[PDB]
Amino acid sequence: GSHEQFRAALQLVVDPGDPRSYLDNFIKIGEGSTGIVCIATVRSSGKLVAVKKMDLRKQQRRELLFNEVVIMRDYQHENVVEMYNSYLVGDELWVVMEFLEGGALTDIVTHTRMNEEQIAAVCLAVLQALSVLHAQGVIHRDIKSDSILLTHDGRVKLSDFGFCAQVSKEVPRRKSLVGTPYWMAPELISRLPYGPEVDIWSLGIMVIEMVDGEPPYFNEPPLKAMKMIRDNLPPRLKNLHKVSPSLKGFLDRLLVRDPAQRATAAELLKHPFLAKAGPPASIVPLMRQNR
Ligand SMILES: CCNc1nc2ccc(C#CC(C)(C)O)cc2n1-c1ncnc(N)n1
Repeated sequence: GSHEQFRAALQLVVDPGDPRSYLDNFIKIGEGSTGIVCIATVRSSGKLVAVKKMDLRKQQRRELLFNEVVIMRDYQHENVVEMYNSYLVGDELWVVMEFLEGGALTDIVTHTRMNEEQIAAVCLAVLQALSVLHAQGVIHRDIKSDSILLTHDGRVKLSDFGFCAQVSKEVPRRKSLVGTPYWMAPELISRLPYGPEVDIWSLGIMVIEMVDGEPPYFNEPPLKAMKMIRDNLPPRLKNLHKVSPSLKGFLDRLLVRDPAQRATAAELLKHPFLAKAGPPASIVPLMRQNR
């Protein structure tokens, strides 16, 4: 009944029907937290959408599938990927969403060197999303360059809420070992009760990606890296001398070991470093087709 129960539960939240009957010409474009992502054409209108597809039978933790469709149900923000609908297709949960044509930030940080104007623009956008998400008690729990998608004109959206979690008065903190190792907050690796603060640390690591091209310890096996994150001082930038005093001071508010001292998203929105933030157009030349 285990499988049948998850199906029936999903059936009670997803939209009715088989979306395959309304979509043409599927093209696989990626792989996320809990399933693959494809784009396709909405036949009636000619518009392109993306679809995340999560097989119930290939999950380590099936209850994660509730995250996008329960926690993130009809969530709307200029810096969050817009989801349209969800469906149950055989054993797969499908989430139909807008197509972000600029791809992911990962492709940018692995192939180019962002300037601080571009870095600030990305941070500002993510912090705006996080302040609102955190205000509602949602923790993303997998902030990294992979989770950042871009429009053609350089606007930035937070993506892949497959691992997100809800806190509340009754569940003030989460405890589960969730994330991507190199980006994990120290308190989360130490298996202490944690909150929204973990997203702030992870953003700090994403800043290190934007500067160094990869998170710290990236060439170590993941378990060793987590041990190193857990036990050592905050990671240093390899290219510290290429970073302005403003960027450093900003980053120093993020990579704080003690989560109680770590700046919050709302606090960070006031940081002087973000005044440097360029417009959406500044990001454009970094994209693959433009470089
Ligand atoms: C870089 C490949 N594209 C891609 N990978 C994804 C993984 C997870 C989610 C995701 C997710 C949710 C928001 C359902 O949690 C979305 C992904 N996308 C992508 N690419 C272009 N447009 C769109 N919309 N998505």
